[PDB]
Amino acid sequence: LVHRILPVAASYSAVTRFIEEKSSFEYGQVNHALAAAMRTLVKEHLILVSQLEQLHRQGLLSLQKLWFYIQPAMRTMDILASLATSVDKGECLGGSTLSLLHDRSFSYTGDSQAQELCLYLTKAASAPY
Amino acid sequence: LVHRILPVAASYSAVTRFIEEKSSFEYGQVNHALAAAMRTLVKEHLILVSQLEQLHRQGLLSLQKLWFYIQPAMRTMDILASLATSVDKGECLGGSTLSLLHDRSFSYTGDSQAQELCLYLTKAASAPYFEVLEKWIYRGIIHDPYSEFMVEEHELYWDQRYTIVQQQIPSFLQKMADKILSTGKYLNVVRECGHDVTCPVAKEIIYTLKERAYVEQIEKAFNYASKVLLDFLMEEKELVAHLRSI
Amino acid sequence: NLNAVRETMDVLLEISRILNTGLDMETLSICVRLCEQGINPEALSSVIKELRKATEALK
Amino acid sequence: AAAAAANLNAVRETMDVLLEISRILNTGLDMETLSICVRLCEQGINPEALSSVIKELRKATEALK
Amino acid sequence: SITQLFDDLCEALLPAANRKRAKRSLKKVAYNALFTNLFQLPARNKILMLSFDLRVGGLGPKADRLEELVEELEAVGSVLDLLVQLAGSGPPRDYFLNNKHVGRNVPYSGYDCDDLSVFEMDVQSLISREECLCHSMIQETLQVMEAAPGTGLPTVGL
Amino acid sequence: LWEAALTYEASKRRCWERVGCPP
Amino acid sequence: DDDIAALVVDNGSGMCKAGFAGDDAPRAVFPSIVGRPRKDSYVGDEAQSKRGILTLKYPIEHGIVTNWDDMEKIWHHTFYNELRVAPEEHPVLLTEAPLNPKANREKMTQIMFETFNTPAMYVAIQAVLSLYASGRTTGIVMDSGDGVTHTVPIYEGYALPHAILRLDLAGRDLTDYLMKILTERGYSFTTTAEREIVRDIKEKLCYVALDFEQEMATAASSSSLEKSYELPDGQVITIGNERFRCPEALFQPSFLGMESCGIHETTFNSIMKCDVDIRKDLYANTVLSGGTTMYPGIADRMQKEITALAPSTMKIKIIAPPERKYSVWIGGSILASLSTFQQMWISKQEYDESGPSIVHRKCF
Amino acid sequence: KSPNVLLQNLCCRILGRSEADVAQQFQYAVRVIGSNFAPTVERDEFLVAEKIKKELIRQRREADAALFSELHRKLHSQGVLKNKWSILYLLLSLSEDPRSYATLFAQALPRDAHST
Amino acid sequence: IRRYTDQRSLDRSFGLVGQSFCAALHQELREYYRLLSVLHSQLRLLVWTYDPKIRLKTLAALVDHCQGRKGGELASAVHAYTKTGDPYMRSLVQHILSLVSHPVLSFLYRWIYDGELEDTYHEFFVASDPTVKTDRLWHDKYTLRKSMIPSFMTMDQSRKVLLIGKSINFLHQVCHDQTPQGKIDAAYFETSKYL
Amino acid sequence: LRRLLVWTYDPKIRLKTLAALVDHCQGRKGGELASAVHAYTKTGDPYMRSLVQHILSLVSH
Repeated sequence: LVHRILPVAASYSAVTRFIEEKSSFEYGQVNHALAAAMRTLVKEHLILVSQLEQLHRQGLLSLQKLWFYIQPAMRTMDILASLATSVDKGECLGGSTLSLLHDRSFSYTGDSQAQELCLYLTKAASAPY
Repeated sequence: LVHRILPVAASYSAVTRFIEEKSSFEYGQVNHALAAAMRTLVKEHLILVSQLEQLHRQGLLSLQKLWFYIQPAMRTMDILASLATSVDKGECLGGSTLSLLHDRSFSYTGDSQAQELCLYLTKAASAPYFEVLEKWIYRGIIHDPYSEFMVEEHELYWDQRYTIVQQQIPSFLQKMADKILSTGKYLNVVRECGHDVTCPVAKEIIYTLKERAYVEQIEKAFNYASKVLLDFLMEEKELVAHLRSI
Repeated sequence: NLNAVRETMDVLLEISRILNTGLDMETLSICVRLCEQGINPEALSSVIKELRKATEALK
Repeated sequence: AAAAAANLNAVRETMDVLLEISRILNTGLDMETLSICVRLCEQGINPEALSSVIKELRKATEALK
Repeated sequence: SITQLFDDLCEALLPAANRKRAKRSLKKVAYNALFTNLFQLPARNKILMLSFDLRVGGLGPKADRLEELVEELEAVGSVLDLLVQLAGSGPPRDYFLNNKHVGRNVPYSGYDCDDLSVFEMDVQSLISREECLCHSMIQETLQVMEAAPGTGLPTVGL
Repeated sequence: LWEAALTYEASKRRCWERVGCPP
Repeated sequence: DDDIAALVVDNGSGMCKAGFAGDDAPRAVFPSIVGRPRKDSYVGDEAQSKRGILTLKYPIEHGIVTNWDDMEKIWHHTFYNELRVAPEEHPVLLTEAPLNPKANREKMTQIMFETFNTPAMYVAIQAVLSLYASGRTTGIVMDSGDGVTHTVPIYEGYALPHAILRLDLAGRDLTDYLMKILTERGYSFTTTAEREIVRDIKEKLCYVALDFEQEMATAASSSSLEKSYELPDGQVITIGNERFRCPEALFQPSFLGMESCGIHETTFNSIMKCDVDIRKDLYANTVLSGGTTMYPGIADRMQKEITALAPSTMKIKIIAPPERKYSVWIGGSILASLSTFQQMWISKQEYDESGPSIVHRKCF
Repeated sequence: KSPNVLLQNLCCRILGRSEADVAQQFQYAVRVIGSNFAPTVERDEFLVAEKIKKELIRQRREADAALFSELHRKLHSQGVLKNKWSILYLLLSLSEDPRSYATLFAQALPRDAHST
Repeated sequence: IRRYTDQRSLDRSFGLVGQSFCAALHQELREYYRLLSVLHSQLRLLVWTYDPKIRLKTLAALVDHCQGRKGGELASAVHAYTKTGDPYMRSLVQHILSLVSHPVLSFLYRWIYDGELEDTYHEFFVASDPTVKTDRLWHDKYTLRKSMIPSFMTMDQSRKVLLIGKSINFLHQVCHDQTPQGKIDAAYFETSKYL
Repeated sequence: LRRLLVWTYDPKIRLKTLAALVDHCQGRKGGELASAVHAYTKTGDPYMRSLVQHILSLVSH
């Protein structure tokens, strides 16, 4: 059961290091706002963890309830982790990074959940560009 | 007393072997809703067994009380294990099944206990069939991929494109079986000429016993289909001038 | 006019959805089509609430 | 009754004491307009909103005078 | 055909049950209640009185959105008088709720946590909705594990 | 409502036996 | 009903309509004819076929009963043949014309209670029952039947008798002007069937005008208002100019030759002689009526003349259905079905203690 | 009364017009009063009392500043005014004279240093 | 069901229609976990589990039968289950059919008017032909792939649209017209008048 | 609130930005300070950029 839950944790642990590092002066002017617009999707992940632990204090929360709760997150956080490592792997800063995202904006356009993250992130990230 | 309670357990066993055998598309696309309304009575049966479970946990169920509780549903579930074991024997499709289910709304007239159950079963199995009847009566196509409707379309025109299969007609449409074919053919041939195919009456058809909404709708479509064809002939590409030139 | 009144009916749907009006989508289409002929809407508020009581009395 | 008319006495007195307070600070509201404002203040209402709306409406009866 | 639009109105409110003799009797109740009321710009103002009742429980820009649309509808008045008659038919997330972690302009506002307390109720309503859904799932099965035969079963009438 | 009722009348005599604004 | 079942009979001028209360359609409709030897006293097909030794007579002429024996004959043959039910278990609703004299009404209730013996009964104005089908309890009704016509004001269950305007113009005058304009053009009339087929031609094929100036102005420049009729009897008549001027006779009354008032001045005079305080309340919903809707298009004229009549401080809220022809019928059917309406019904007890004449007082 | 028709009465009082001649001012009133209803700052009657005092000292009236203090006494003797801070803060804001810093005078505390 | 919907969510050769098939199946399995929460709190009961034994039967039907199909071969294998007369199965399919149809109707908006689809795996009936500079593009650049025709289009329906999809793009790219049955008949009229 | 980690996420971005200009600026008097805080208006983070264009509007009075 806990082996099954580990992927959303792995898809969170590799996004926050990205958000720290790619918001320096050393990383583009698209990468600045790219990591800064991935803070609005860390909102959700922090809120879910907090609201579950407070019910656990009162005896109002168990593991089965968690495993039932977290199914949409296991998809969306995986998409965001893939975006972070895909920008990381190539040395792209700038218009090259905005073509790599332009590929991703068609790789989901019919799922209409895994498009919307990219469809908001692309228009948010290229404010200076 | 065990052998008094046991024939109920046999008359659910041959009710599930219908559901998991008439959920097959090959066995019929009209027998699907026939065995989807043998699914609701199974839900009622399961509710009965469940109420008995609470009675049993607190020591309030035993064989005598159990035998009182299952006795209204002993005859009722025996009716399903009669139709189920005869429809299964020999492939029954389309109108022939609905004829076998308009013969068990007449095999009982005394208590009326099983007649009403068969009436529900045959008014629920008429729902996929009446959509194809909403096709052929008010259009000039038939669309049924499993092709168990009373009128078969042929791929080869005035008596060959459509033929009434006489092992696929239901009993309460027997007097109206010719009118169905006629009403459809009249629209299909003017549909070959471009023109309107649509009948203005095109509402959903419903079966009733000792009333009608299905002896009337074929005639409300006959009196459009055989009129628009005549007026098309008489004022477009004239039949008045053609006979005189003969 | 029916092009305009079809769009005026879709915009009238939104203000009854965020105000959480008891009327559903189809009865709004009947009542706008009735109101455009010209009927006092102040009489319409008395028929609907009692006609909806009398249908539940059958049930 | 009687003690509810004695409450009517304790409200008719306060409505005159505020009327003295209104003229020594010389607000533009007469007793009729102040009568709407005291009922509003009973329900609990922000005076930082109300004074802006009064300074708005008084700026529109001297613009449409 | 106005005389049929009252016959179509009683069709939507009539669910499954007959439904062709009930339709005739409900056609009567439509007319029979029309003259009970007769025996025994202030059009947009009726919206603003409900727009006040919106804004008190929060949800400010939503009420500002309601007034943009009555502004284009008065730039049709007989429709709104039926819409205001009910304001409830209910039971008997956004990042722009609070923008404090992202955005462009941000003067530092410190903390309040009164914004967080109406952000904790944004959470607590979800925990009260996805629990009552499961409370109508255990109700549906404890009403079948427990009962006596004859409560709502049609086959016991046979 | 309360300032509608506020305009009520009262007697000229003031009590020598009640104090606390006798009407 | 609920306690003792009501029945509804509307004896129109062109047809008799009978039926049971709580029935949308009338249970039986037959033509208006009463036999006599020139077989005997029949309502229906045999009397129409045997008009060579039968005397054609109509029971109701203008809204008045031309022969009282005739009215009793159609009433008796309607209740016994096209209903076939015992009267002891069924009270009957009878119909009458607006502004009918009190002595006529006393005689009507007396003749139904004694020579026919009802348990309980009611005698009704037609136009108010027509208004009750449109849901309102107030309104001005412009009622033009096939021989009976009034513009009746009614407001809240009561009609001012001083302002009920009886109107000459009807379907009687319609067929009179039909035959007159056809012989004026040149056309032979010799029998009853030519009158019937000309009335059918006005019912089915004829355009119902909206002005005299406008359609004649479009037809004088190019006649696009011609509609072809090719008969199978062997006759070819086709004129579009005659058919829009034929129903024009209500617009200006001298088109027919009639002395009596026109329709717009009639509805004007009725709303003027009805109350001033009720005027806008009357206009809050105006109602259509009249059997003359057999070609639809008079409905547009009714809304048009009522827009021009009343002062427009409001978009006209007029109720314009295609239930206009049978509005009288469905009004009687819906009211008599209800149990509360038995409080407006008159019983045998009231007939015995206060005489029949209270029918003029209790209902109007 | 409901509060909305009370705002309507207020907008019929200041303006001479009815609510059939204007609907923009009353909609503006429902815009500002709604979502900012029922006090959320400090509401003690002592804080507003020291600012009408400040005003009457500046107008050089020592008899009226002590007449007020007895008008302030009578409100406390009866005690029928439910919000003594609000209606006096309102009258203080609409003050005008009969005839550098000012934020170091008393201001009502905002109470965003506490979740309310 | 868990195996099939998890493997095909990382398959990149499953299309943009299979990534929607999978989305439908994920959302259905979450409501099966809802059941397992409520049942776990209450801790043979055959009755409780026969109602999911039918829902699971139909879901295993749709998943196992539609194996090794993508494109309009998958929008015509899940549109093989509303051709039926079992009203319990038709409604269950009408939360999966709606999802799979949406990318297909997205591509048919870029091939009834301006736009183009080019990817490694086409889930549409066009097989675009790269590197054609000749004028032989009249139907010989956009082949009608019959295997990806979905079940709600006939022969006349899937071939008329490529007569509307070829033409408008052709107008832009050769004639220098360039830009940056409810629907089909009007577009037929429009693009023919343009041509 | 899981030790209030949801609520300590809006600052420590403000506090970090006001912990870099309070480190970068040292012995900057006059226009060399308005040319060493104007290297923080070139930031591509729109949260930070509008905060330091606010600081500099205060500073260069």
